[PDB]
Amino acid sequence: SLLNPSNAPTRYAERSVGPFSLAAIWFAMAIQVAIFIAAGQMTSSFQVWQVIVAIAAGCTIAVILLFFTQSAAIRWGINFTVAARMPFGIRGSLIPITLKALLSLFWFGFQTWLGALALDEITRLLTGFTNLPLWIVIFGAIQVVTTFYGITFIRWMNVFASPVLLAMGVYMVYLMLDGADVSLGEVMSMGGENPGMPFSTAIMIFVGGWIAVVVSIHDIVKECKVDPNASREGQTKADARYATAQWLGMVPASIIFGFIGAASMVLVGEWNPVIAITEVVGGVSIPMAILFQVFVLLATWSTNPAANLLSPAYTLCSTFPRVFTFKTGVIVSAVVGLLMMPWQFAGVLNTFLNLLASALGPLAGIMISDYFLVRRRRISLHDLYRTKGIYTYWRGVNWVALAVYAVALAVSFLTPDLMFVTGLIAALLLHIPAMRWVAKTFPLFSEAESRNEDYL
Ligand SMILES: O=C1NC(=O)/C(=C/c2cccc(Br)c2)N1
Ligand code: NA
Repeated sequence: SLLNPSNAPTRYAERSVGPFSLAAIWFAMAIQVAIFIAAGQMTSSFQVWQVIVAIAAGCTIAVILLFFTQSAAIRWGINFTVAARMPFGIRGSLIPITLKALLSLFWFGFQTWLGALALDEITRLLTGFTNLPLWIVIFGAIQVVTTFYGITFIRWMNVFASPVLLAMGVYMVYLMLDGADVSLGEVMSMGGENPGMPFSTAIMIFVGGWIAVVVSIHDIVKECKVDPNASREGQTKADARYATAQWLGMVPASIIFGFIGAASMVLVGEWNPVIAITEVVGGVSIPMAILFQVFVLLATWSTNPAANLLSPAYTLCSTFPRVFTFKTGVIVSAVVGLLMMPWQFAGVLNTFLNLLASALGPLAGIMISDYFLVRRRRISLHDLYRTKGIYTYWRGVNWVALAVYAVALAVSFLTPDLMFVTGLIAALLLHIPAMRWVAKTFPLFSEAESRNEDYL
């Protein structure tokens, strides 16, 4: 048995996130430093309004993906790590999942760093003392302790951060535009003086940004509110109501702040708003500086935990269920996380983001296909928590699914500027014949699937 209280399906009465609340999580989750860099650097290849469009477009494809990748977790309260067990093996899933937990972990050390930079700036603008690594750990530590309260803290922190972040940001735009003596419409076309990058690969850079979160949303959305006695058509509006809520959370948030990153770049030559606003205004008081840094901290806190730390936690406590618990998995993930020292990664994000999509594109495709197409949403919780059952395949690993991943990865390379969308679609489509083959050796359903509601 692989079950323990932390890695267990989430009972109907334990669910706490409705559609408005999930939006309140996503709005604050989209407000984060890294989108300044991406959308800023985008101004090299396109002008600001197009970048906003590449953001809105990229935000929207992510949501279309969320609608499908979230549907099993909402209905059945299960993990990401647990859910991968279906098409890949019970252990074979560890292969893509280790790929993915690493990614998740990479973002965690990056943002803890940005957070640390902020806190270190606040202090040295007071105490002149400027030690960063201590502030790194301390922040890593602070996130861990606030992550202990799982989605409960997250949900309360993001609803209050959201408007504050929203206001600090609208203010930010005012300060720039004003202090530069420029209208909104004027800045909107000042960019794009070095074309070459396809607009498709632009959209693909923002899609490739959230793909880790989108693919493994489970760990967030297994907490959303569901009515067990709906129907096919009431379940679909429910999925859609949640999917709609994520759109209204991440789009307007990442459009306003994407715009700020782009604006910074285009007005002053730097993606970092500290610099762009400081110059344009010609210095700022120590208070109003500290503010900005409180923002970065508030903006890092609203994104890092929920998006980067939750999912390796659940990966640990659910693979080694007697060794790790959620809280203990959080401690081990944040330590490993910081010991990856991701702040030394050579390059820029865009190409990395272009990497992230085409690396997990087939993974999202194989999971959507297994659950929706092959099995028709008809799953067995019982077998997901047991070493030997209908998800054990060949001695714990489903090599055919690992085969479909490779093949689909290959085909993905045949369309470099659309890598992600071909690899997903390829994996999606190939899983079907591959699974209709495996079904001749192994069963796709189980009698024990009637105990599903016992868990809930
Ligand atoms: O999965 C993710 N964890 C992160 O921290 C993260 C950052 C990010 C997301 C979208 C666009 C951009 Br630009 C950056 N993604
Ligand atoms: Na945030």
